[PDB]
Amino acid sequence: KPTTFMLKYDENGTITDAVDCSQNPLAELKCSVKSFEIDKGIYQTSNFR
Amino acid sequence: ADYNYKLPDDFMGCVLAWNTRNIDATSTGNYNYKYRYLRHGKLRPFERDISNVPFSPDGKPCTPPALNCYWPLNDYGFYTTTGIGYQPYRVVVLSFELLNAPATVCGPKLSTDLIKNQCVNFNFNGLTGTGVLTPSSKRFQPFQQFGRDVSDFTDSVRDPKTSEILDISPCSFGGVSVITPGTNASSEVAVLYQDVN
Amino acid sequence: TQHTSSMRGVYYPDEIFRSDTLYLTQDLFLPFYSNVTGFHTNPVIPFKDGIYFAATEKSNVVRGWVFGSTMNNKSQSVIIINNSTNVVIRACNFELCDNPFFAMIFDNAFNCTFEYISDAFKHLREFVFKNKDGFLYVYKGYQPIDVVRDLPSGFNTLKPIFKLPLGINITNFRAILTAAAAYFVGYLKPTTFMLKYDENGTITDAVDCSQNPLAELKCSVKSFEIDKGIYQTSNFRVVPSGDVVRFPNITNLCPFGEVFNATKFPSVYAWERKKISNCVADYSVLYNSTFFSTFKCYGVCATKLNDLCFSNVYADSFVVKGDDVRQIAPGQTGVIADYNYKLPDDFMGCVLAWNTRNIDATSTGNYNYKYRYLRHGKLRPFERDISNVPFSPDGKPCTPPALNCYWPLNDYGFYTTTGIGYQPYRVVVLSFELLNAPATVCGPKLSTDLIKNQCVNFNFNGLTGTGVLTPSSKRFQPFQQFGRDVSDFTDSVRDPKTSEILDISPCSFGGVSVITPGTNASSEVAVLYQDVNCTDVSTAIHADQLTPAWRIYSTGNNVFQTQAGCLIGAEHVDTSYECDIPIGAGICASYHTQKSIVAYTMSLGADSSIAYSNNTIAIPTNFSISITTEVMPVSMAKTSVDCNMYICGDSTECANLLLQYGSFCTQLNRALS
Amino acid sequence: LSSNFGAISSVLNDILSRLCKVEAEVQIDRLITGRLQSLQTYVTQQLIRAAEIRASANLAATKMSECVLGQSKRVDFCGKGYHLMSFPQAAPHGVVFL
Amino acid sequence: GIAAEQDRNTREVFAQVKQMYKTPTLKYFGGFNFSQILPDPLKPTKRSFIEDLLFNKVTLFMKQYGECLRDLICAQKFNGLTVLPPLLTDDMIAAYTAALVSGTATAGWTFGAGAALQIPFAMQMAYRFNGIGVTQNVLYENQKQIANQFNKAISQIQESLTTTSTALGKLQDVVNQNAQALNTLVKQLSSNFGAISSVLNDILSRLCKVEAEVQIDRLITGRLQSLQTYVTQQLIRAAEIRASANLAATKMSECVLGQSKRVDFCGKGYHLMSFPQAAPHGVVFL
Amino acid sequence: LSSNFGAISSVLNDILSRLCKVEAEVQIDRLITGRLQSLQTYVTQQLIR
Ligand SMILES: C=CC1=C(C)/C(=C/c2[nH]c(/C=C3N=C(/C=C4\NC(=O)C(C)=C4C=C)C(C)=C\3CCC(=O)O)c(CCC(=O)O)c2C)NC1=O
Ligand SMILES: CCCCC/C=C\C/C=C\CCCCCCCC(=O)O
Ligand SMILES: CCCCC/C=C\C/C=C\CCCCCCCC(=O)O
Ligand SMILES: *[C@@H]1O[C@H](CO)[C@@H](O)[C@H](O)[C@H]1NC(C)=O
Ligand SMILES: *[C@@H]1O[C@H](CO)[C@@H](O)[C@H](O)[C@H]1NC(C)=O
Ligand SMILES: *[C@@H]1O[C@H](CO)[C@@H](O)[C@H](O)[C@H]1NC(C)=O
Ligand SMILES: *[C@@H]1O[C@H](CO)[C@@H](O)[C@H](O)[C@H]1NC(C)=O
Ligand SMILES: *[C@@H]1O[C@H](CO)[C@@H](O)[C@H](O)[C@H]1NC(C)=O
Ligand SMILES: *[C@@H]1O[C@H](CO)[C@@H](O)[C@H](O)[C@H]1NC(C)=O
Ligand SMILES: *[C@@H]1O[C@H](CO)[C@@H](O)[C@H](O)[C@H]1NC(C)=O
Ligand SMILES: *[C@@H]1O[C@H](CO)[C@@H](O)[C@H](O)[C@H]1NC(C)=O
Ligand SMILES: *[C@@H]1O[C@H](CO)[C@@H](O)[C@H](O)[C@H]1NC(C)=O
Ligand SMILES: *[C@@H]1O[C@H](CO)[C@@H](O)[C@H](O)[C@H]1NC(C)=O
Ligand SMILES: *[C@@H]1O[C@H](CO)[C@@H](O)[C@H](O)[C@H]1NC(C)=O
Ligand SMILES: *[C@@H]1O[C@H](CO)[C@@H](O)[C@H](O)[C@H]1NC(C)=O
Ligand SMILES: *[C@@H]1O[C@H](CO)[C@@H](O)[C@H](O)[C@H]1NC(C)=O
Ligand SMILES: *[C@@H]1O[C@H](CO)[C@@H](O)[C@H](O)[C@H]1NC(C)=O
Ligand SMILES: *[C@@H]1O[C@H](CO)[C@@H](O)[C@H](O)[C@H]1NC(C)=O
Repeated sequence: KPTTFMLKYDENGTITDAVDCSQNPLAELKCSVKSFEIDKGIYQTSNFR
Repeated sequence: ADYNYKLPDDFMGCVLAWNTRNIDATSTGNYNYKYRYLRHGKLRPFERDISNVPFSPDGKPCTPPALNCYWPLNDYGFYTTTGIGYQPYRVVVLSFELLNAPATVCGPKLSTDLIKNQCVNFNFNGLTGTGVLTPSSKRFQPFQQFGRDVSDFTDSVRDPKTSEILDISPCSFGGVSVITPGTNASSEVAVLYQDVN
Repeated sequence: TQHTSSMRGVYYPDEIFRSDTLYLTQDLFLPFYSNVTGFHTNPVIPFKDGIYFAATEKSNVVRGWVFGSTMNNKSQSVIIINNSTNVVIRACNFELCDNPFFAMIFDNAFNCTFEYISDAFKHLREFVFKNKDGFLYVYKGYQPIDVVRDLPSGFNTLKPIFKLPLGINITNFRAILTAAAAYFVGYLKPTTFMLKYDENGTITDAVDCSQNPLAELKCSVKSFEIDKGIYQTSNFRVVPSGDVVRFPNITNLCPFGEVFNATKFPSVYAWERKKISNCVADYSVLYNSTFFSTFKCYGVCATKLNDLCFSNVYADSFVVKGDDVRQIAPGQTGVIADYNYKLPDDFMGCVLAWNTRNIDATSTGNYNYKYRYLRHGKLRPFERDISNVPFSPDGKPCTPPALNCYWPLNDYGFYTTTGIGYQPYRVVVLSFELLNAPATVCGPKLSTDLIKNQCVNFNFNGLTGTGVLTPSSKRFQPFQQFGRDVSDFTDSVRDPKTSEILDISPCSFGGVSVITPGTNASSEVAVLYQDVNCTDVSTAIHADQLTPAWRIYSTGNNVFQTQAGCLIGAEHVDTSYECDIPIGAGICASYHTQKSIVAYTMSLGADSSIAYSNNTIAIPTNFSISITTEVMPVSMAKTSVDCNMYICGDSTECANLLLQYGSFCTQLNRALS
Repeated sequence: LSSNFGAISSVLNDILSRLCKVEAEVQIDRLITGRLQSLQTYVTQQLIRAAEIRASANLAATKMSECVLGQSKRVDFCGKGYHLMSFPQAAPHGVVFL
Repeated sequence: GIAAEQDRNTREVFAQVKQMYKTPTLKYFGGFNFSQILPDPLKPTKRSFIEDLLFNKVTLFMKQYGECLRDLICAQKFNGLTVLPPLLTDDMIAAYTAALVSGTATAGWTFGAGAALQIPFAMQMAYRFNGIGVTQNVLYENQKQIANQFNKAISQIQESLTTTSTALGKLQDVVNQNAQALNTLVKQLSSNFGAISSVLNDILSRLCKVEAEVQIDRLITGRLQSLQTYVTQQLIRAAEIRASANLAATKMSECVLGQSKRVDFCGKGYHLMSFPQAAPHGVVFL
Repeated sequence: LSSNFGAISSVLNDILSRLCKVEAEVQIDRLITGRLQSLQTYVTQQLIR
């Protein structure tokens, strides 16, 4: 299906991890800030669709 | 383009032309088609001039067979045995408007029954979009088909089959927040929805 | 027989439903409080880009119109008529009688083009007629007035009823009457208006932005009710006076028959260049003789070649075959574009080509034309190579008849009985510069005498604009024509007929401020001009071109010279008050009393005097307890935005195009959070 | 949001309904840049207004510290006269000192 | 909004007093010579001597259509950029400062909080000495010395102002910054921003309509960005000026209208008095 | 510096390598305006900080 993904490359150019940006709100947050690490708090994500 | 037929700069239409030598050209010549080559100015777009007054380089009228007084029309002479630059062509120019007015010439696309109170993809007279359709209390003049709000978004439509007015609303609404501890602490989150009870 | 159009003649501009909005537009409108001409109980009234026609009657005397150009047999005309129980629209060649009456109005009709019949059928009937792009637009409205002897005041919106595809040269018109009534005629002008819609979609009130400073302010802030104060406003006033066209005086027709009707052209590898100078490029004279299969211009619209003058005109001539004409273009590859003739990437000029099979082709075969198909590199733009050294794939010279040694030129073989891709074509390439150098090849435009010290529209060798022409003290080199400012705005030009230097300046200068109380309080305003004396406002604002209601606000008795400008429309007093509307430089204004706007010098405070002494002291004997309030802001509203809903909405195509600008919204979210 | 920024219209649906891909993308990018510029202008004005509000709130905090929780000898810091006391009251988005 | 804030700044700094006290006829109070910071009737101008020097230290619009027809101001005005006059004339600000100095010299500190009360100047100076930690007699057995030192320090201030130097440098910085910003707007008008030229007239004189809106829209967006950048820089500079004006207002309320115990708020040392003088777009405290 | 701002690529080299003089100028102008806007936004935020 047409889907947006965020992919991680290691030191040898090999894809080791990914985030599916439409699975749950936490992954939407991860794709929005472009990181695999989210700090503690409350974040405004995109509106309900 | 100067003396016979002009198009506007902003045209919105289609030009079609095809070769018609087997019909409009005869062996001995066909002199029934004419064009104007003398005029005191240029034409405006979509303007016609069918007069045949004799022409003078100054504005004063004159008798035809005298000096400096010409006939402004000139003959295409079409023969069967000439090059393709001198062969006759038939031209049809089609002019129309799009997505602004009531429309009576449509494409071969098939229709579907209405759906109320649900986010759907709609195609109203060629106007595509995605939203929720609801009955309206707005009153449309007979020369109006669409309606716009303060931000020029098409919000009202008249049904082309059963002529009723409908509002279109977006189907995304309300703000969402995610409450989390650190990612290294846990992967569990809480979701807060404003604007819902 | 002269009356006023008191805020009438407004129509629906579109077919889009709008409710509870202010919509500001610009079109052909009848100006508010403008002149209309009344006709009471019929000549050929001239037509000028639309009219407003109003009919007041009680026995239905006006029954239609005739539109056309000459009112003669020799042009097409349209009649719109209302015979009893029909409405007839007809566009034909009419032998129009001198007196058309009983709705008899023509003698004979022939060459009929348009025809329309409607279905079978104390008052004010209003129509707007406008001619545009081969369509005649007719707008209609109606009011039940009781009695009048003029055009009554009011407001009414006209609806579109007709859009007729006639294509007629309409420059005159005449009404058609039966045999007491009145009809009034007004003229439309290009004007900016603002319109107010109801909750039902009806246009109920409008603002014209050229009659008063007040309405200019109202549509300057896009509102109908204005608060109390002073506001800076725009320049919705000035129209240019006239036209000045200056061109070099050249009388020679330009050598079209020498360039196009030549006896022979060269080969494409030995193409020839000619200079064109001191001529008038009237290419209309080719409209009976020479016809071009290719004509393409680069850097300039083809419809403006008659309005320009050209600096350095050169003509290149050669002969190719039919398939190679597509290679005469700025970016191309092929044998001609690589080894024979190349155009620059930023070429400005025109390419012309025509078929020459009756001259350059023989039944035996013409072998006089050549082209180079072997070279060690590519030609530069406008470079030529007419050598005939034998070619080798390596760089060494070689003897002709040996191995791997070829002759670099090849023959075009032109027969009468071949396809059109193998038929000869004559090509002429014209190259020039525009609007930066002295010029001597102009178009056929006619000149006009100079008008100085006035805001006009000018045309100096193709350079158009609007400004004020004054003599200058500069000195130009012989190779210079124009002069530029620090903002690269053309301010100097040498007159091509009488070689003198002129200075071009804008005709708008200074600011205008409007001092007003509330719109609910009154409709009277005062106007402040900052950077002029009002000994000298008449020259500065061009007061002569304005409406009469604007000339009462430029000279008068209530003028007053302040240090911030001078003020017109307020009464000066010698009593000082603490002020509410600050004009500036110590001057303030207010709405005091017969209410009027007054202007005074503001008061610094009360006057006092304390008697200094070296041996007396003042001591308080009693006291009071006072409580004073103080209000301070602490926070404002916290807000958040979503880029995807704001920019794209619900579209997935825009949402996919927004992945490029992904870092430009996380930054905004970080700032707002 | 009803500006077209030099495109054929301000509605994305009307651009997508009658133009094909290259021309439509050329028209759409103008609207994207214009709307993103409008958002940037809004955020910049919000930042400047927040700086002014923060200065006002710092002054209100030091006023409540030095005038409600003590007696100040600074001239005209709290009232017009010789300061005796002060009382705070809450206001919408602000504070009032008596 | 910025233009209204400037007048609000000037009013909240200088319009502190509710009464306009007359300048006394005598300018000699107990040996203290006040004639260099008060207006005099013999001099044709209305301001003071030190204010005259201050207004001559900082260097700095009467153009009309007949006046200029390569001036930078007329080039600004022809392109739609204008400068508005301040609401308060410099003579009104000089009147305000003269009222403040007269109230300090005649009524002391009491006119800031309530009505003014007359007091001889030597007793006021003894009260100022008492609020520092020095006793009341130290003024009275050393009055002529203190008066002579006051007069000598005033003369030193006058000499150091009348010699050429780089004092009053930040007011000059302010006027330089404003002039530079307006000149940058005028010179930014000769960029083509991705069009074929920067002139509208020649790109209308030789192009078809549809391409002409493309080039015109490129020029329009470029010039609109230029104006937006100018307005943003003006708002930031206005915020800085407003902070400075608030500090000036509290300094005048706490140092001209009273005696301050805050260290180094008003001068270096133990504060006795302060006097305000007007400067172009600013104030000077002695 | 990797956005293309409505051009065909964000690299100046590969659009000078295969496009042609005035088309190349048309794309490079869009890239220039985008990067100037980035620098403007950075300087404005630095002034406020
Ligand atoms: C001249 C061209 C012409 C036009 C443009 C036209 C339009 C027109 N006239 C109408 C009615 C009408 N038309 C007329 C008569 C006239 N109307 C006129 O424009 C003129 C000049 C006369 C006089 C000869 C009358 C009396 C009505 C009845 C309106 C009523 O009482 O409701 C109507 C129907 C409106 C309605 O009944 O609600 C239209 C559309 N009729 C015409 O003849
Ligand atoms: C005399 C040699 C040419 C000199 C022309 C000088 C300047 C160029 C000005 C106009 C170019 C017109 C070229 C002919 C256009 C033919 C149009 C047509 O029929 O389709
Ligand atoms: C036969 C397959 C060749 C594959 C070449 C691949 C890429 C190169 C693209 C174009 C060059 C060859 C095409 C022929 C062009 C003819 C040019 C001319 O003579 O006017
Ligand atoms: C990368 O490759 C090197 C050598 O091949 C290896 O030592 C190292 O473990 C690899 N690292 C990863 C993350 O694959
Ligand atoms: C066809 O269109 C007409 C409107 O002209 C409408 O009245 C009618 O109901 C339509 N037919 C059907 C089957 O819906
Ligand atoms: C949610 O619904 C309940 C049910 O009546 C109601 O009592 C409550 O007030 C609603 N919440 C809000 C915020 O209005
Ligand atoms: C308009 O008509 C009036 C008649 O009252 C006349 O005085 C005035 O000159 C006319 N306007 C013009 C521009 O001629
Ligand atoms: C047109 O009218 C004129 C005027 O009488 C007449 O002389 C002429 O013959 C008419 N032409 C035709 C074609 O009827
Ligand atoms: C116009 O009206 C008259 C009288 O009412 C009628 O005889 C005539 O037929 C009408 N015209 C047309 C074209 O029907
Ligand atoms: C106009 O009428 C004349 C007859 O007088 C005819 O010869 C000519 O062809 C007509 N023109 C058109 C365009 O029909
Ligand atoms: C026809 O229209 C042209 C402009 O398109 C105008 O110059 C000419 O004068 C008109 N004809 C007559 C007879 O007036
Ligand atoms: C809209 O139309 C209704 C229909 O009767 C009318 O009652 C109402 O007054 C109209 N709206 C306005 C603003 O007049
Ligand atoms: C001009 O062209 C015509 C067209 O064939 C030709 O007959 C004539 O000889 C040419 N004139 C000259 C001087 O070459
Ligand atoms: C155009 O060419 C024809 C061909 O014979 C000629 O009769 C006519 O006079 C020419 N036109 C002019 C204006 O000379
Ligand atoms: C023609 O131009 C020349 C400039 O070379 C000028 O001296 C002369 O006056 C002009 N002719 C007329 C009639 O003005
Ligand atoms: C003055 O003092 C007397 C008693 O000392 C008091 O009654 C009176 O109210 C005071 N004056 C005022 C205005 O309060
Ligand atoms: C006060 O100082 C001025 C300036 O030095 C001087 O002219 C004047 O005489 C002094 N006043 C007295 C009373 O000496
Ligand atoms: C005109 O204005 C100039 C510049 O402000 C001034 O010097 C001059 O005195 C004024 N003249 C009159 C007559 O007002």
